[PDB]
Amino acid sequence: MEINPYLLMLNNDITSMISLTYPYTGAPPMSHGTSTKYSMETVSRTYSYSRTKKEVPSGIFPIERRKFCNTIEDKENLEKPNGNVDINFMLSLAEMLEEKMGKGFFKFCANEAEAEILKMHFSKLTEGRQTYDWTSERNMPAATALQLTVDAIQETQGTFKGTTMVEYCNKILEMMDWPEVKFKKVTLMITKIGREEFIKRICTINTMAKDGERGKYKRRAIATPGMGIRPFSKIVETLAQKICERLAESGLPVEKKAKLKTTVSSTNSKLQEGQFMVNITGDNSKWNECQQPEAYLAMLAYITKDSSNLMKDLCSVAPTLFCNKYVKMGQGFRAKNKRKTKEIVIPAKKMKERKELMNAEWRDLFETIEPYMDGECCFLGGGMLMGMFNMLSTVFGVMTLNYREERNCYWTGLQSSDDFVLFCISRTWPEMEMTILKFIAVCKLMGINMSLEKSYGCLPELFEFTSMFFSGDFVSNIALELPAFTTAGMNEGTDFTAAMSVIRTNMINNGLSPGTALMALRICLQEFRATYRVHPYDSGVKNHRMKIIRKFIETIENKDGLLISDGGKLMNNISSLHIPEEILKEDLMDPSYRNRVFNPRNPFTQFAVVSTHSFRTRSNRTLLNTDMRAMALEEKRYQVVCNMYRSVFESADVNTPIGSMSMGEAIEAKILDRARTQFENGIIGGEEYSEIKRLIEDAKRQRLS
Amino acid sequence: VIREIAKRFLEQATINIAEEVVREYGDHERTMISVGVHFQACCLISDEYTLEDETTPRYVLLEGLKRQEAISKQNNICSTLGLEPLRNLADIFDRKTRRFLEVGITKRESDEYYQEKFNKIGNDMDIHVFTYEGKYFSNNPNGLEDIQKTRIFTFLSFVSDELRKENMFTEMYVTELEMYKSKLFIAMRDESVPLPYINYEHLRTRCETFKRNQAECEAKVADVASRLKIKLEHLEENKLRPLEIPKEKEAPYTHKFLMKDAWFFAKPHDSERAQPQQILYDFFEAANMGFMTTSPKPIFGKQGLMYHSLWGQTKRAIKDKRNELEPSEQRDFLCGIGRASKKIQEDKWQESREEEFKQEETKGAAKRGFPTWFNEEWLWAMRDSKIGDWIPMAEMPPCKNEMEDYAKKMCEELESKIQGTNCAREMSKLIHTIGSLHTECRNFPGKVKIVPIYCRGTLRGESTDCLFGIAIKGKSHLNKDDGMYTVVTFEFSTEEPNPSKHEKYTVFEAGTVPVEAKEKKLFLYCRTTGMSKLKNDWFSKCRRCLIPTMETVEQIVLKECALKEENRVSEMLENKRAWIAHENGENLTRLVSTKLKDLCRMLIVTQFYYCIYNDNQLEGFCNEQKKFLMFLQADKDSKSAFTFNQKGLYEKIEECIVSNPLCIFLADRLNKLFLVAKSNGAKYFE
Amino acid sequence: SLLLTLAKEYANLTKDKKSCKLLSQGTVSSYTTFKKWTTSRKEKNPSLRMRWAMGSKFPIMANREILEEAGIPEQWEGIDLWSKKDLGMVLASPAAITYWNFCGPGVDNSSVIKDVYKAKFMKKERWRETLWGPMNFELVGKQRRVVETQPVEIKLNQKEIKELTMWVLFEDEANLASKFIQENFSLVLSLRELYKGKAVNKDVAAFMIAHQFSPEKRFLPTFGPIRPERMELLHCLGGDFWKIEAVTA
RNA sequence: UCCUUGCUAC
RNA sequence: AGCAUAAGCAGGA
Repeated sequence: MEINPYLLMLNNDITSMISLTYPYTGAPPMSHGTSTKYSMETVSRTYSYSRTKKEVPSGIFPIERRKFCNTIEDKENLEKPNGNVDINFMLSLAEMLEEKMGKGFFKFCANEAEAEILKMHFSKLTEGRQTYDWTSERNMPAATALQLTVDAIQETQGTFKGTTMVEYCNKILEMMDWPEVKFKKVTLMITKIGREEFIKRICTINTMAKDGERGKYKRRAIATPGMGIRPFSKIVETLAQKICERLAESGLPVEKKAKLKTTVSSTNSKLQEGQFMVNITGDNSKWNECQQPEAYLAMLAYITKDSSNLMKDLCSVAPTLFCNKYVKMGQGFRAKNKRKTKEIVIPAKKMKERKELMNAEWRDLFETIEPYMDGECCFLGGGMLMGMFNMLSTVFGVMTLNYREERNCYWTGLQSSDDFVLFCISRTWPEMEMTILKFIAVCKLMGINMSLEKSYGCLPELFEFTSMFFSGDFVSNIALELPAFTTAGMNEGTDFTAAMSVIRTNMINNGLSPGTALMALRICLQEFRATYRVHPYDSGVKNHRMKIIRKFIETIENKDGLLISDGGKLMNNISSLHIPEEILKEDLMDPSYRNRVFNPRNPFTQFAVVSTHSFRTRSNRTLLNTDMRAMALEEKRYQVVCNMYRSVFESADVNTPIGSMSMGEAIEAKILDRARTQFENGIIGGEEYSEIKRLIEDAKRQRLS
Repeated sequence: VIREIAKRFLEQATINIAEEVVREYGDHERTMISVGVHFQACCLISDEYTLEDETTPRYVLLEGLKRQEAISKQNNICSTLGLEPLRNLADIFDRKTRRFLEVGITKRESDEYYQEKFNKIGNDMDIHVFTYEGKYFSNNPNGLEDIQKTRIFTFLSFVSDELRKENMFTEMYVTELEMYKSKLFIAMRDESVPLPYINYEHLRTRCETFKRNQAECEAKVADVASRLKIKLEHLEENKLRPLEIPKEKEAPYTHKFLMKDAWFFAKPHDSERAQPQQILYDFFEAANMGFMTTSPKPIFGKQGLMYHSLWGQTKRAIKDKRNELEPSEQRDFLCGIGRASKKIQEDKWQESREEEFKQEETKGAAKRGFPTWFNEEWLWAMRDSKIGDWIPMAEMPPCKNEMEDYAKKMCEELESKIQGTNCAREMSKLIHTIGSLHTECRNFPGKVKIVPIYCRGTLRGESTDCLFGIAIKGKSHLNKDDGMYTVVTFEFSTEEPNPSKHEKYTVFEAGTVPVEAKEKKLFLYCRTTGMSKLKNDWFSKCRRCLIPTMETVEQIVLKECALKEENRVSEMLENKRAWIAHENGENLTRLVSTKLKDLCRMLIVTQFYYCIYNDNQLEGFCNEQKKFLMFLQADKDSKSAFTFNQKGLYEKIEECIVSNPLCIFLADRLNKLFLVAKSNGAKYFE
Repeated sequence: SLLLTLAKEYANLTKDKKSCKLLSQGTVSSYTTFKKWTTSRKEKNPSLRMRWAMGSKFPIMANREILEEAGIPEQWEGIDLWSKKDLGMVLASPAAITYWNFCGPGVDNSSVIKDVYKAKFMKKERWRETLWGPMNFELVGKQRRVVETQPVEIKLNQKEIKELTMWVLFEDEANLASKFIQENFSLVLSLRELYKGKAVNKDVAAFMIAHQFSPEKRFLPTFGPIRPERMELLHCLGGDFWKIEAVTA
């Protein structure tokens, strides 16, 4: 007898048997070794999609520049994806866009955008993902790379007094006008760098391999920018964020389920006696190699035509930084002999000199990228990689969906980052061929290439949008990630309540039927108990932590008031996912047990739930044996100074500490201020006031010298 | 020098304090004179007054001060007596009148400026407006004036006559949209314009003076004509052909352990003897290894003598009750020691003429065929095993009169099916064995340990533990998330081997076992393999495979009441069929319907297989089978779907099927789904 | 006498040579980017390194002088609780945590614990005193809203709260004085009749103020009435294919 | 030129 | 040998 698990779909829908088709209970595939060939494929595939050879020499950079707009060599293979934008066509689409809703549309959204830019502090740049530090040329979090940037500013020329967005951006442009920039290398020596090399280094974007992407066969290279591109990109993402929040054909901020009901219901009420509707799910292919920033420069020159003089030149800098970006090409490749015994390593630097030790695909991809290679980097000038403008291309999609040709056959739909749903209304099937080929015509001219392999359609609503397969009436939910239930891993107190918070937030947002909630609650309970080696008292587990509990169980009177981390049973349920375990169980604890656990005179905690099991595990051992020991000394110094600033201002972690003078002078003036206020209504003693005054003056003469 | 012009009539302390305030504000020069006039005039107000007063005088001078502290002392006085400001800061603090005092100085008429600040704050604070020309329009209450006013208009006449003698009138003005126009950036922005433009100025003016035309549609239709793209229907050209399963050598058994061919020795579980090395010892006395004699000539395989000496060495190692293999040639050959290339950096290379000619070359992955053994392990894996509970689950919480009973009922019923199957035995095998291997890989790098391969289950109520094999670690120095350390697995089986299925094994013989219903054979298997850090993290938590399964089942049940609006759950899990398992000789409308509850058994099986055989091929194949499921749902309701390019689609599906047995198996069952659905709907082939 | 200690600490930290180049060279706001210098990348596997942490014998850093006042070096059968390896902080085992929890001293602090967490005990007190009924098994579903989800009686909008704690806890560096103060300054008098003398630290005090004044308004799919009391009853009352509500009071 | 060692409880 | 899949691990200081 054979067996087939797909047969349940013979009398069901694709809204119930579709979570069965996700391999989300297994490990995601990771990358191995160097990531050079993927970056070569991306850049060389972009130049293959350039559709031109019109090169222009450069005076700033020592490499040639290929153009990407209005220079087309029309091949006969037009179904192949193109990367060439017609600017008069897309500006005609923008003029066609603003004539649909309002008159002062871009002026209103630009005034709200600049209204939010002027009240923004630059410490928001530290609340982000990883960035690229060009000082040591590695990947670091945002606060570390920002503080190394400000360290290079205050080390090179002068100090920093900005504390705003605009003065920091103007500080970066002033760094572009500088002839020599000095920073620190490693054991902290001080090195220098010129002017053109600082331009070559400020526009370097580091590529690596995308790890853990469910749904692809071949891997892909993700890119991370530096620090001097992040505030300008934040400005553009605020502008396009307000533009996408004002529109009615986008789904990035999110409701994504009411909009499709209003456009299916609203466009099914606009049919004639013989017309009908066909929807098409598509997928825009090669989305990161066909979005050129020059069309972003033209459109962002068109949006802010009447905004200001600050915003008009402030929203026209990040596309200019995207037209001349460098690309790190990984870390090279490896060669070996015939016996596979000794394997030398060739880095990204000496790849030109060791060119004749490569493969056929490595030399094919390498000779099509050779006249654009720098020593370490490459000069891509038309690409828009991952980790960049994502709310601005959706506006291009809404511009493709708002085309008007003048019958009464047209289209509408909904746009995402690279997933569209197109609704067509027409009368006959060759007219459907005409309208769909007109949609491929307008998207093909503007620079959006629909994939002919991953697109289909039906007459009623049976479409697909952001992995939610919508049937004719019902809605399936997103197949969520499984390991996100247990990723706290910090404490015996902030794991199970964090797990109930994750189960609660996945219950409110997604469907998450109650049997799955109780089952995932019990499995997270079991992984909690298996993690921290704590079992209930009536079990037969005899380890080094259940011997004390089993020995001392006679002292506890009420046995079901113990905590789960102390060998208690379960009292939380589906209707208790918002109350923590300790606060639910403090109505039943013994007073010796409750007064013994919750004692703040404990050797573990001293030096959002109740902190009574909160311990800190020990640190590592190889953090003080490599060459990066002194940096850990520097974070020790930073924690000391932050402890002093905590010792001066008693309420500083509540409000954001703005100010632009210094830290120590606010300390000294604050100790003098509270020394006078606590002097005249308080102290009164000459030796104390004279001794504190003597220590402030001696510390000030010590600090100034 | 404007400073020396000032110091002829400006005070000496106001240089340092007022210049310090200008250093607080920014980089300006006329604000030195502005804070000089305002602050010096406020010093003239507080010059000779307060003959007799309280401990603190009548006037308090805090306008010219370090700009952090007028608010704080304003809070010490306004918090002492009880007052409240009105979004404004005051010049001189008065306590005789219990109000504020704010002074403005202008060159224009004193009417308009009082309408400005009075238009701002009204009659809340006290406003006094002064003029160099001698105008005065201020608030209605007054004080002890015509003494301070005479000297302050005398001083404004003095400095005003100094400005008449020095001609500085436009420089004496009291109180954003500029970007720093740099040099290399304007040379960069004009370089990165589109090709029909010269500078950014011409592009900005043409974008500011743009109107559209009707040459748009001519370019659009001119893009329509040179296209050659037709859509492909399905009711007339139903070319949904079955997929290309490779007709090559059969795909082997690639799982790390043995599922269907396992054999376990049992003993009652001791609570004191619970560590894995103690379970290893108590099964060395329990399962008699003195009768575990092996011949040095295997049935088939690759390496015979090294596994014989390795099994003898680990057998005398377990015999001496310590788990540490002393270094011999067998372990130095099997678990990789010294088998790594010499990673030489590019600082010394010492090139030789035509000697050590080095290059690189990559190959890819080889292709295999349809596995025939997978159906018997599917039907074996969902069959009930008498050993009962395998999975270490947890306790059930108490319930209110809410919906919780329903949830509890579902969980209890589903757990009552899934604890007895053999998939629970394999999940317990992976959890205990790979968990013990995980703790051994943390605690002892650089040392080869011995980890048993075992389970724990309840036999007739008596809690017992099993023993399925002997695992050997490979001195895992887990630096990164990769590393792929070498595990040497000695397995226990009781069936005759197969060179098609057990292709990677090195099957020896073990002996005889009495099996009561007579005394059958016993085959010991050998296999070297590898693990990593990530598969240790994911395999040791396979209990989460229980999480989606019930969800799927519960959706069906909920949709039933979503069509009926009546509490039919207990009888609906009994009087409902579910189609599975068509036969082999015929397929067409010959399906086996089972109960809805037993279906969950089959479902946990495929979830467990998604834990094992996850590769790239299963990911891409799951995307493309979601596409074909959308096509089949488009067939089920007669919606007349259509496609634009089928050929490259089948080149991607037939691209992403190479060697995974689950991917080839689900491809075959997808083709058989196309046959059974082809018996009713017309969009497919045979 | 705290200003003498702060003078000894400020003079102690200005004694260092290369530490003087740190302060009086940055800004006040740079403290924020002085707070975060996490040189680790992401701590990408917390539960993995936590299970690797708990598998050892002494994973925990614990204080010496508090634990040696009452604790015992080894338990009654081979259970290790102490080390001598290393500031004077000594490694330990979680068997000393549960040994502290069962064989240690106790200090009565139930009033402070039952006064810091008044919102959560209010959640349990409102949860215990409700009544349920039968289910419905019907189709249900509606859009996403912005709903205040806490039964507070003050209803501030996250702007008078930070300013309020500046004008309650520490007014010496509080804020520029706004017009939002007046009636809330009478409320400042009422709060200064409460938070004057307590053993509660100012970070915990500023924590516990912000849970009785802040209606947490979120963007959640709601259906039926939009009462703020039944918003922890959002996920318990109904899902997508079922509904249970019979609340009388 | 050299091979230091962490003590495992579903 | 093996894990693995377009390139790495199978010690290093």
